[PDB]
Amino acid sequence: GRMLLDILKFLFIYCLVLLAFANGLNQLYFYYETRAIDEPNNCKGIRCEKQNNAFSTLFETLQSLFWSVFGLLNLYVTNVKARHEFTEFVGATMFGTYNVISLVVLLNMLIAMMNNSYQLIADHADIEWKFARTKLWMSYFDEGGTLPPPFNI
Amino acid sequence: RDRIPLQIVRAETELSAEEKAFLNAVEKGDYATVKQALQEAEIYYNVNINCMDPLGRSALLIAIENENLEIMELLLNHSVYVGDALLYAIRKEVVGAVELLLSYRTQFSEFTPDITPIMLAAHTNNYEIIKLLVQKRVTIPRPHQIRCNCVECVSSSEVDSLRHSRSRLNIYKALASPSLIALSSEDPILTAFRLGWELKELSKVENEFKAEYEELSQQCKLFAKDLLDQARSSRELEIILNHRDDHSEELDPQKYHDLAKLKVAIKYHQKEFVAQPNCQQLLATLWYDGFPGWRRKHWVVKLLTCMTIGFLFPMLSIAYLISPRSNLGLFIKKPFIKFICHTASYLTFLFMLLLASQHIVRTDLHVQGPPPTVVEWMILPWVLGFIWGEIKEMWDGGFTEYIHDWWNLMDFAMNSLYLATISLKIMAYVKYNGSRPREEWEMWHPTLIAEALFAISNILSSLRLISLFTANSHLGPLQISLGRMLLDILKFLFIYCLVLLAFANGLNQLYFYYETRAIDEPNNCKGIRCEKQNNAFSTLFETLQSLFWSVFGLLNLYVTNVKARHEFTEFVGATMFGTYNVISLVVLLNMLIAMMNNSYQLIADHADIEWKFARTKLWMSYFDEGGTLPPPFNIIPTERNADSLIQNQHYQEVIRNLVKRYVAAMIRNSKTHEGLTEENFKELKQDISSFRYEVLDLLGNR
Amino acid sequence: NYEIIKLLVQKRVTIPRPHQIRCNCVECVSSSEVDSLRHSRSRLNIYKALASPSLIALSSEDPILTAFRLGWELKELSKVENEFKAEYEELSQQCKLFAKDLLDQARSSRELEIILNHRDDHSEELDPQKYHDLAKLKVAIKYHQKEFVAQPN
Amino acid sequence: RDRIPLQIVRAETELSAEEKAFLNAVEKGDYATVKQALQEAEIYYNVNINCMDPLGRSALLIAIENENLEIMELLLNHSVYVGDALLYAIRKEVVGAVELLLSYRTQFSEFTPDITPIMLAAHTNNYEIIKLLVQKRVTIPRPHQIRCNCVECVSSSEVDSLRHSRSRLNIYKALASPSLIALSSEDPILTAFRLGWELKELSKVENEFKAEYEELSQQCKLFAKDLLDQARSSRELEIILNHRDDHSEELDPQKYHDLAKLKVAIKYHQKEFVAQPNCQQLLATLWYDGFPGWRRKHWVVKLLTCMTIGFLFPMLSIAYLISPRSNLGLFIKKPFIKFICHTASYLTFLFMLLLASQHIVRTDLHVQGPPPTVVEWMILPWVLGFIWGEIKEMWDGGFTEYIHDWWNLMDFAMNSLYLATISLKIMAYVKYNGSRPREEWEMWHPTLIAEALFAISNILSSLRLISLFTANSHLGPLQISLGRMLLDILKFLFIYCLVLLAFANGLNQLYFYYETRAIDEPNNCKGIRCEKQNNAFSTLFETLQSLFWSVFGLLNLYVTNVKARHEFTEFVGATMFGTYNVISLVVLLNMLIAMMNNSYQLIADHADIEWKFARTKLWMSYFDEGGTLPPPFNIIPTERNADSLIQNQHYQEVIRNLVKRYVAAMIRNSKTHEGLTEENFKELKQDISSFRYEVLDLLGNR
Amino acid sequence: EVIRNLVKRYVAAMIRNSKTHEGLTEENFKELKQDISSFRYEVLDLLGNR
Ligand SMILES: Cn1c(=O)n(CCCO)c(=O)c2c1nc(OC1CC(C)(C)N(O)C(C)(C)C1)n2Cc1ccc(Cl)cc1
Ligand SMILES: Cn1c(=O)n(CCCO)c(=O)c2c1nc(OC1CC(C)(C)N(O)C(C)(C)C1)n2Cc1ccc(Cl)cc1
Ligand SMILES: Cn1c(=O)n(CCCO)c(=O)c2c1nc(OC1CC(C)(C)N(O)C(C)(C)C1)n2Cc1ccc(Cl)cc1
Ligand SMILES: CC(C)CCC[C@@H](C)[C@H]1CC[C@H]2[C@@H]3CC=C4C[C@@H](OC(=O)CCC(=O)O)CC[C@]4(C)[C@H]3CC[C@]12C
Ligand SMILES: CC(C)CCC[C@@H](C)[C@H]1CC[C@H]2[C@@H]3CC=C4C[C@@H](OC(=O)CCC(=O)O)CC[C@]4(C)[C@H]3CC[C@]12C
Ligand SMILES: [Ca+2]
Ligand SMILES: [Ca+2]
Repeated sequence: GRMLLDILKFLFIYCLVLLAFANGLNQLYFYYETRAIDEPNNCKGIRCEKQNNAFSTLFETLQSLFWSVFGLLNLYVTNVKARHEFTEFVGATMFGTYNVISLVVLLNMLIAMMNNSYQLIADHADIEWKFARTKLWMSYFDEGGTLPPPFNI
Repeated sequence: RDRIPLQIVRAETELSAEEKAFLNAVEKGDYATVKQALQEAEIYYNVNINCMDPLGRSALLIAIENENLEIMELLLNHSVYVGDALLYAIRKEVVGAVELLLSYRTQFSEFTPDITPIMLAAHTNNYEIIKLLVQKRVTIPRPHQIRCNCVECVSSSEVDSLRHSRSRLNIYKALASPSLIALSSEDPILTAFRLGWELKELSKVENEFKAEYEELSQQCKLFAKDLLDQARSSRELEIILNHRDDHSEELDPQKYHDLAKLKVAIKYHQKEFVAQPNCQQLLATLWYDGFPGWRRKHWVVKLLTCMTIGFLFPMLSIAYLISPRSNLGLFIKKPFIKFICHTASYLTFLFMLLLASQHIVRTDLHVQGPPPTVVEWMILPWVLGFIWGEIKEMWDGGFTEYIHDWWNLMDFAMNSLYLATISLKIMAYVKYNGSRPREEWEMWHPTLIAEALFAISNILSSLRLISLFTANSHLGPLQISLGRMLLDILKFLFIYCLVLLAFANGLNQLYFYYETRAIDEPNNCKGIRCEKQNNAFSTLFETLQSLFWSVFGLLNLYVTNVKARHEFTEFVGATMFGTYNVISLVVLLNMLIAMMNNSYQLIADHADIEWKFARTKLWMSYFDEGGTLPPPFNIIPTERNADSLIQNQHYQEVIRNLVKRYVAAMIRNSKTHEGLTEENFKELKQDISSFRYEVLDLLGNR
Repeated sequence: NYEIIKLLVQKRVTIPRPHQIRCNCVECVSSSEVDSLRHSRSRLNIYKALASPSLIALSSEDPILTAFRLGWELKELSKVENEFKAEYEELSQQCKLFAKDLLDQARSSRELEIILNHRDDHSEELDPQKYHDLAKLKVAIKYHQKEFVAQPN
Repeated sequence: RDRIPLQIVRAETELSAEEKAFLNAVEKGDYATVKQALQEAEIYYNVNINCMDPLGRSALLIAIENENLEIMELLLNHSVYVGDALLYAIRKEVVGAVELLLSYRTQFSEFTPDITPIMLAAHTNNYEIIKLLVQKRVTIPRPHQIRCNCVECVSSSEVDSLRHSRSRLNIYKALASPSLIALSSEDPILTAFRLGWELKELSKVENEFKAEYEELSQQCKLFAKDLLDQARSSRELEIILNHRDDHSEELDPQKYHDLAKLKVAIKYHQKEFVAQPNCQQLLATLWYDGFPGWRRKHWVVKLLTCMTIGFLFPMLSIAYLISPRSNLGLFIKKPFIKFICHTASYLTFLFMLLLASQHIVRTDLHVQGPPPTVVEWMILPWVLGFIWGEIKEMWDGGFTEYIHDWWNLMDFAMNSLYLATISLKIMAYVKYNGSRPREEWEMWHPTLIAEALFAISNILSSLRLISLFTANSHLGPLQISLGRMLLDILKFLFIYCLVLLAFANGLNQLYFYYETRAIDEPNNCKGIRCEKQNNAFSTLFETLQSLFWSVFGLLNLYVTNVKARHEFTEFVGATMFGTYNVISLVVLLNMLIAMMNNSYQLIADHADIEWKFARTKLWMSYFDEGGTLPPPFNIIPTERNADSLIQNQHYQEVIRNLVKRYVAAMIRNSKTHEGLTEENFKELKQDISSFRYEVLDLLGNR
Repeated sequence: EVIRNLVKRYVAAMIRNSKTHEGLTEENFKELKQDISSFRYEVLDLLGNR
């Protein structure tokens, strides 16, 4: 729980990166949005068996970039029906650049910072835990909440 | 053959037994015995007063070694050979012995031939001894510039490179001595700034002795920081930081005009000097000019204040034009208020970038040369201000310094892409006059290119916001540390680049025979971006992309199969792909993690000073009154030596007090810092021995 | 130095009382106007004297309570006065150590019971539903005296 | 109210001015002044000889403080109050003062009431002072057992828990003193073994003071190791390591019967003692009995030699059965030779496991009750030997000690699975007497269960080989360190298990409404192991598997959709899955990496000593005569007081010399180990002051 | 009463803990040297047959 405060700071930089690339990808792909009736099985989005419309809207784009962190977004979502070769390559390069920044650079930077921060936290773990356990114990010394929730009403 | 006989291989001349006892008396402190032996040496001529043990230490060196001044005079009175005794006395740091040797008037030495009494005294950093020598009109050779091709510099390195390098380092060790700088430097702070900067550059040219020069440079930086630590009042700090070394060159208006010495420290990269708490405290007062109690305010009132100022940025900008001298027109000039207004004027620009794709008009997807939309028109004035502001710096700051900042590279690319989008949009508007279905557009249609260029600029514009993390106490230190880790990562990418090319060449060499046509692929799609990936290694360009995507696991294994089903070829190609995965994902990826962890540990101990230096540069960029208006509004159209002489007199008085306090503190800090050594124990023992012999001498008839 | 401090205290000496951290009085504002550097250094010098374990042991009616409050006040000061945060954090740590070291000198369970159950003249009304004892231990928890609470005894 | 008035809150009784000067004379070393003041106080009664300085130090304590023995006798001769002076003299460690106080023989004290002169002397670990007190018939209280419920232990704990805990720790600090053990222990090595082991157990029960007891235990382990370091010949080392503390055991002919003290050290976990280089060197000589020059041989001849003996294991085992006394029948008894034969006999078993699936007989996949094949028949004797060997440890080693070793848990599971396979195979052979297509077999067909159980045993059998890495110098240290990291990882899996259950419950609670039938799924396949994954969160059991597989990225995103296409439900379920991925893969996974990196750094400190201890246990298991035959061949069917007294006499003589050498070394190591303190500077200053005053008594003129 | 005893024990321990600091400085060497010099001068001042 002491390592979570440091992790939260790093999540500020990643959010800026996610928004920067989400805006760029949506700005490029929103022209080619298709309708659900025109998709196989009538399913629209990235939660379909055949993912589509990954970057059609900003809300959808943010989810697509989130899921690519875990490798659940297929590469073929960067293609459009009209097969505009230059547009598809540019969109795939934005997606590729985002993957490098988030998974090769930012992910490892968080690991390095976590390792350094855990070393400092580890030398005060005993005193910190004992203080926490003392608060836990003292909350049961009082005779106010003796009855558990089932019987306290 | 079963025993190793040991003998003296390089034998020196042996010392007589009479001399052995004579030297033992000097070590014991036996003044009476030494005096008599000297008396005998004047008549008998049996013992050699100038006798030296193979170690080279004569009686004079032994007398200096024990700090026994009374005996040393005894030997000096007897005309003993001096030679290099002054250097030994200076090294021992015995003020009494140095004065005696100064008042007095193929051998082996412990010092190189280039060492002089003044240079060695500066190496020891002894204020008292350095003052004694400087009072006797001493000088030190001036080292030539680092990149010098004169006859002396070239010839000296030709005759003896080893001696030439050592002589130069000895001179710089003396010049970098804090005691010498405090004593002989007219402006010790400026001297430490320039000397430390020069040493850092020398540590790069002199690859072999980089560590030595880097320690001297660090020593100069510490001295300037420690001098500033001795300031005792705000008036003293103001005098030091606002001092201008020269006044002849005219100072152009529109600039801050103050903190001249602080700006010099920033130019020389004096991070410790800039990060000094008293210097930082003064800067915060100027930065928060309109908020006397900013630090005392709750984090909620601070946030509420920021939003109110930001939403009012359009109104404050208008006031600065309509009535610059009015009460409202002066708020924008406060550095922190101006910073919020610029940030607000940039957040509005980024918000409109989102609105570019949030609004869609049906039937407008097919206009080949569409004119600017509503959002584009509002964005246009912002872009012109951004381009105008960047050119305003190229003609003002200079080409050289601009490119050094990495954030300026992103500003140049962002503005170039925005200019290309506008020109491309104009060509499409003129070349086409109707609407055609987008499916029939060519690959390089101008409208398609403009849309791609515009989208790339949007990513760069959003990423620019990260530079604002420097202003925050929580995010700034982390953001600065992250940028320091990127240079180490860039070196690692060199090894991975060669690995990627090596395997890309091998895989393409194996698979290019089996390239197929798009007409023969399902859905008529060729490449790895299709639903059914194919032709992964058909061409070198495609192969490089396939290996890049496999780093993230987005390349399926079945791409290693060919239609003809050549079993041996497919297995070899899959083994190349497998070997590449092992090298890049199991070995190289983990090596980068290990290297990053080690490098972050070192960076973490200097994060505070590095961030404060970065934030100081951010603050100072808003002190000037040049770029007050944010981008949206920045395009709308007898004898005067008395002041300089007095300003210099006050600076000299403050410098005099700072040196006095610093010298006392350093003399104080030595007596309570380090423990004893054998030299102290030997000296204490000799004191008792000398006292014992002298007391025993007062006796009767023997 | 305990011996020297006793000599001076016996001669009717006094120390200036520092104003609260968030003070807007004429003296605090005016002094910070004429000389901010001297004002900051003067305040730190006073707190260095007040945080001295020897002075607290000699002149404090309740040294344990004084160390609790003084150390807590210094921790808050290290936030407002961020330029000299390290100096104030070291003083706060020094106060925490003194209270813990005083508790280390207890030689019997009766002595420990007396110290930990002491009420600083509360009077007032105590809730029967609450826990009556360990008044000083609860004060230590309130001031975040983790080393004091984690003491083995 | 703007000033804090400082006053003495707890004021003590003031000391008169006459007493203040009297104490100053003692500190100065002024013997003459002290003598007059004491003599004057015998008549005038103006000064108090026992003047209690508020600090509690009287003149006697000041005299002891400066080690001024002559003055000490001056005050003692005057009948000054002694009180607790002996403890102060003992703490100062001044032998002269201690003898003086011993010879003649509520106030504030610096010592708790339980401290006695002998206990405090042992705390200081001063051999000379401890000998003086022990010679005067002193005793120390015996601490009760760790878990004692007697009236005294319970009453003391309730009466004063704080004092009871402190008293017990003080006693153990005295008993753990190396000087006291060397002086008063009949068998110092055995005493250090038991005392250190007892302290380690106490550090767990008394968890509040765990660090204190762990340091005492480490101190006992070091003392035994340091005693062994003083051995100067192989004969001395042999006597120490082969000493039997007690007799009448009658031993066991199957047992090794030698290295009795080494076995005791292993039992008490004396890793440093076992890892001593001289102890290790002796063990290697026994381990390599048949190879006098094993270390001098090239790594190729070693490897070539190992294969030769390994391939010859079948006939070496036969020779030991036919002619045990023959030349060839004695080779198998050498520990290293026996280890290779057992390893070879196990590698053969693993090779046959591979052959189980390498031979496939067409038309034999449908026999319901098939009999054992060729490979199975050969494997059978190996399995019976393995089961027989493990049961042989039940009756020999005992139930309790077997379960301690984690490798025995894998041996038990492996043998149980093999037994279940044999019984299941027998039932199928008897129940079914024909052939039937395997497609119609039921889910729980006995033949199918036997095949699964057999395959699981094969994995466990192969993993057993990892335990052989301990014998290698390169792999053993790493394998041991890896096993030490598994206990820290197991704690982490507790937090992940809670997270997995929390999200599994939430996801199943949301998706169980939309469960579909296998008939309605494509290919009639239901679950996440189908080509088109479905019903991922239909049941709790399925949900747990789905979340497990998503850790490796094997669960597709489309499993979050339901047939009815309830948009809000699908988004909520996908957000639960997304939140779980963040917590487990971005947060918890990295936290484990950080924890592992920190724990591995500490483990690497003791890798060598830990591996050597593990390898010693491996070697000793082959010294015995019991399990000589590998599993394949292991199933085929007066008065000694005089000899024990001499063995004890030799041990005592060696122990006497080891203590003498150890005591001198420790007395030697102190005079060069630690630097000077303030007490040394004060002592030196007082010496000069005393000399100055004494000399000044004889004033020739004034 | 308890506070009084705790302070007495604490003060003694801190005064004790400094004398065993295990360190020396130049100011101690200077003081020790000066003691011998002062003693030497005082003894020498009482000269005999001049
Ligand atoms: C960001 N990025 C990307 O988006 N794609 C997908 C494009 C659309 O499919 C790529 O293929 C792509 C790419 N960075 C690429 O190389 C970089 C990769 C990283 C890890 C940053 N290091 O280490 C260096 C050494 C700088 C090489 N490559 C592969 C590539 C290289 C040359 C050529 Cl000519 C073609 C492809
Ligand atoms: C590079 N490489 C590869 O390309 N393939 C794909 C071939 C085409 O499908 C493989 O299967 C393949 C492979 N390295 C393999 O083992 C290595 C893996 C690493 C991580 C380098 N360590 O740890 C060692 C211990 C050296 C084993 N194996 C598996 C394998 C092993 C034996 C046999 Cl007989 C067959 C396969
Ligand atoms: C848990 N989680 C998730 O389940 N999904 C899938 C939903 C169903 O598809 C998401 O898309 C999703 C998500 N956390 C998201 O951002 C998080 C990412 C992390 C690194 C955890 N940091 O630190 C914070 C600051 C908490 C933001 N995003 C992306 C997103 C963002 C905004 C919007 Cl409006 C829409 C999506
Ligand atoms: C509307 C879309 C385009 C997103 C806009 C971006 C904002 C969500 C964030 C991203 C980074 C933020 C900035 C990050 C850092 C700072 C420095 C911060 O500095 C201070 O004045 C506080 C210093 C301190 O308290 O130590 C003020 C807010 C600001 C400009 C933040 C303002 C809000 C920003 C621009
Ligand atoms: C699944 C099976 C069929 C394949 C694996 C078996 C062998 C390829 C390897 C795996 C581990 C090896 C063992 C690992 C460690 C050792 C200890 C090693 O010890 C020594 O005698 C050398 C000590 C040193 O030189 O320091 C001797 C070989 C041996 C038994 C090795 C023998 C060969 C083994 C069994
Ligand atoms: Ca710029
Ligand atoms: Ca076993």
